[PDB]
Amino acid sequence: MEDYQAAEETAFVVDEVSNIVKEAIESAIGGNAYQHSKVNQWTTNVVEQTLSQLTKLGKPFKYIVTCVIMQKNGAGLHTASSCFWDSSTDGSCTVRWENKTMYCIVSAFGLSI
Amino acid sequence: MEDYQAAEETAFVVDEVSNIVKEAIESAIGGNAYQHSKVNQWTTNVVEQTLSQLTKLGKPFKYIVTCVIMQKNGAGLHTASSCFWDSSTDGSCTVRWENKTMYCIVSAFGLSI
Amino acid sequence: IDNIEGEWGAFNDIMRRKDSAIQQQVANLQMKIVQEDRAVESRTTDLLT
Repeated sequence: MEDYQAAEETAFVVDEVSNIVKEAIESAIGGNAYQHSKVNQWTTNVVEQTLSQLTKLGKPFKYIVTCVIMQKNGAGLHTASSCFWDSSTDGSCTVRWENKTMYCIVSAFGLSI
Repeated sequence: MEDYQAAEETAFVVDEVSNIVKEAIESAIGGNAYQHSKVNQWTTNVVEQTLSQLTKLGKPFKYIVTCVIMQKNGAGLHTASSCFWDSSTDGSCTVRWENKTMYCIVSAFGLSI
Repeated sequence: IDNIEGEWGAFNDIMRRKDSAIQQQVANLQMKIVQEDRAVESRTTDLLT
């Protein structure tokens, strides 16, 4: 019973990071509209809250958190990420998000030591 | 005196990675206008050319390349990237590029094992 | 329809991140399928005896 959650606490559990991403996004942005003066606070707060609760998982990883936040003005949103890791240990989380006024992509990573 | 050359052979120089990002952007994009069906292969070829030229260095790194390519429509753009690494060996590179029609942001990362 | 389209897009976004959390948790609960499977097998053999 103990080694299975020990295997959960050691490998890159991919989308509990996505729970940390949605808690970071729903803490930072909320249901607010696009005003550009708060976008730097929103990107910094999503990235700092995602680096806050990935460090409290206790997992030996190097974490990279990127976040793109986009105004809905008819401009359409494309990102990409291919990387170079060891495939059995590491992985990638990428969550898209939007509302009436804003777009959001947060891509999050974990790289083993 | 061999320890300084051994430290230089595994350091993350930001300028070489930025020149690899410049050559990958000017190899895949050029100066051609925004065609959204081509934005997928532009992001694919910039990430694959940056991952190709970064893995020709022979340095003991794990590399992450994320790319953002975006039409100039009067819409607003913030990208943020704080990470979690060993600060003595690892580093990052984030490059802003633009032409007449489009904004191209490439964030390139290198994390020692 | 601002509210219904916001609740429905929130239902689609939160439904897709729970689909991704399912796609993570099939591994963890697949070894819990293994755990509860030989638990039911061991308790099956014990209660048959």
